[PDB]
Amino acid sequence: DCGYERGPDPSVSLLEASTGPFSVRTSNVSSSVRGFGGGTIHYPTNTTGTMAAIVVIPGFVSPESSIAWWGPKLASHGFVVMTIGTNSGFDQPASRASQLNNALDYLIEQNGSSRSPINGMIDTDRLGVMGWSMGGGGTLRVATEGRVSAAIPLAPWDSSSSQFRSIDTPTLIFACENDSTAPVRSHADPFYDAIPDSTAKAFVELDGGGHTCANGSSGFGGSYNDVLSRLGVSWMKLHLDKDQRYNQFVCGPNHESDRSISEYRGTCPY
Amino acid sequence: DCGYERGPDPSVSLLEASTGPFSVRTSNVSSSVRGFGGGTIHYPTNTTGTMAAIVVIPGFVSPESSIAWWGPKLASHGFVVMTIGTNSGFDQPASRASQLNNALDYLIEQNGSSRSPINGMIDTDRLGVMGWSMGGGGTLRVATEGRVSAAIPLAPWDSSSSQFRSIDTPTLIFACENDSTAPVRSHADPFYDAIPDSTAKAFVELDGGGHTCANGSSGFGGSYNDVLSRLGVSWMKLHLDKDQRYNQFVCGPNHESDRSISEYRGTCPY
Ligand SMILES: O=C(O)c1ccc(C(=O)NCCO)cc1
Repeated sequence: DCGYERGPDPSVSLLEASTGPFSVRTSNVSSSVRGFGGGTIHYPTNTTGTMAAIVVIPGFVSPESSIAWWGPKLASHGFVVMTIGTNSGFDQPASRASQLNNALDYLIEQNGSSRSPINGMIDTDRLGVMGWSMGGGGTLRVATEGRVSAAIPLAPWDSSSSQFRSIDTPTLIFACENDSTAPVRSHADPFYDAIPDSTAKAFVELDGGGHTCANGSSGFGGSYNDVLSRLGVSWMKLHLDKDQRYNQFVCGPNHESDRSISEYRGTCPY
Repeated sequence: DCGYERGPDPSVSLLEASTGPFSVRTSNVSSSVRGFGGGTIHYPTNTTGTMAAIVVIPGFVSPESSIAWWGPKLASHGFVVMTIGTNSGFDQPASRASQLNNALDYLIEQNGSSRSPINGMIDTDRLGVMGWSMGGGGTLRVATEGRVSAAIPLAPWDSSSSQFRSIDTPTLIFACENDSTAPVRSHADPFYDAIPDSTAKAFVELDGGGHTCANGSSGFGGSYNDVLSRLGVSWMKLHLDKDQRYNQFVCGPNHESDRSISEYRGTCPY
């Protein structure tokens, strides 16, 4: 109804393809950028119209590289995706939340900058956040604030869960079953549980996943890319683009029948 | 020569055994302990004489459990080993160094405490430190100080390497080949390189190892336990006990011919 739909009527095959329908380019953000540690703006080059913006933030002492897989992946599906680094690897979730916000602000700024290749490409109303570990805690925190329209914490790490009762943002938590850094039992699980059941939410625990299981990979350890692409892209399509054509990949499937998904929870329908 | 030798003339089989020659017990250290986040004192129960004390410290936002494997492992070979937690998961290497020192101090204190099961069991002159990731940075930092007689950083993470030119302590760095949290190229390798070649040192990169590869494991992913036990126990025996019977396991073998060791460097002979 909102007219943000882009690209073909999707298919699992489209979602699990190495890249989405759009060619992607990258634009550097120096670490001199205010409010975060720089990053890479990934954007599609053969789309029309404006598109939602997504910031993907790493976890503790982790560089952008840790979550960079998500940039081209999501951008290829019709999003401006800035994978970023943090001011310090030591940044805690609250700081990462602030930097997520700063990075979102930055994409909004760059959307209006003649020097940016995404100038005029972003519907700045339509903002998604993603983040690994402490960055996933930051993501969940940003998901409480009412600006972003989708949040995908990746193996989130945070220090308390009750703050996330304020999440009305559609939040898909990728959990890593065997996460020993942000153990599901003390992080992804209570964070997910804290989110109101009225919130569009999903808990996708990746079978056998260690702490990096939801970061994607382009070389070794790519075994979760299908579910990450399928659910993550659809999540962002569904909630950032209001693209109901992607609903069926997040609400409908028996996710746990996926060999890569050890546990699924969600509040379907959305 | 120093008379600290304990246990039988070793063999690889002894070193790679599930446990060393000694039964171990554990004694709890509440997190209320001053100067670190509590821990577990592992000590052998059917030993005679005093033994060196080892503190094993975890990395960022990691609990003692992350490195706990080393407690029983080393204790069973004739050491008092306290696996500890940190005050905060957010503690940085310098703080972990201080907590390593506090934990060492604590073992020295407990050695003189009628309430400690290791009272009178510790030769407080003979101190080893081990630590994972930022705890390994802390370990390397403590290794600069002149009090400890052996240091085993496990996939160490730290923010600068030049400080480690001050390491005269026998330092065995376990590196994890595919570490993406403390990339060998920017952590274990320059930390090892910074140590003077006059220092007894070793760099043991575990083949295919992720960031936890040097932490040990009981069942799930235990594929490095042999090299960790063989080289780690021998390191501590050699340098804490001056037990030259263990020298041949650290100086002599073609370490890289071990299928678990992707790279070895060292300053043999010691
Ligand atoms: O043992 C460590 O020092 C250590 C453990 C976990 C992290 C981490 O959380 N990495 C993912 C991003 O948060 C960093 C360091």
